[PDB]
Amino acid sequence: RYKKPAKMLHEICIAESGASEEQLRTCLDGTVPTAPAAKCYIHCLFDKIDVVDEATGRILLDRLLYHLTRECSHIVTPDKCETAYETVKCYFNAHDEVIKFCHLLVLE
Ligand SMILES: CCCCCCCCCCCCCCCC(=O)O
Repeated sequence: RYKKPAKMLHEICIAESGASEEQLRTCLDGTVPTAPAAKCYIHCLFDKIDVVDEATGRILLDRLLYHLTRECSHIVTPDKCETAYETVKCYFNAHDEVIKFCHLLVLE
């Protein structure tokens, strides 16, 4: 850990969402991927680590952790992929955080 579990997580979510490596690789400069399929990849990551609220569909950011946590953890849209994308946009606003998760999941 942490590299072995995250690689395991990346391969399943590429397959489920149907997002290309090119679409996800946009994260390398700190950008949160925007493809309709890459937004679903993010939902897949939250679903596999069990941080998607059964009752509301909101992302349980406090659980994910192990001032901004509260607002970003109450975002709910009619689309599961849009909900996950909007939550990441809200919470991981700094370029450095996106890059760190990008490297952990996406590179060898
Ligand atoms: C690259 C997408 C944008 C920002 C990142 C979104 C949050 C993804 C969270 C996945 C973290 C994986 C770490 C799991 C490690 C473990 O369980 O031991």
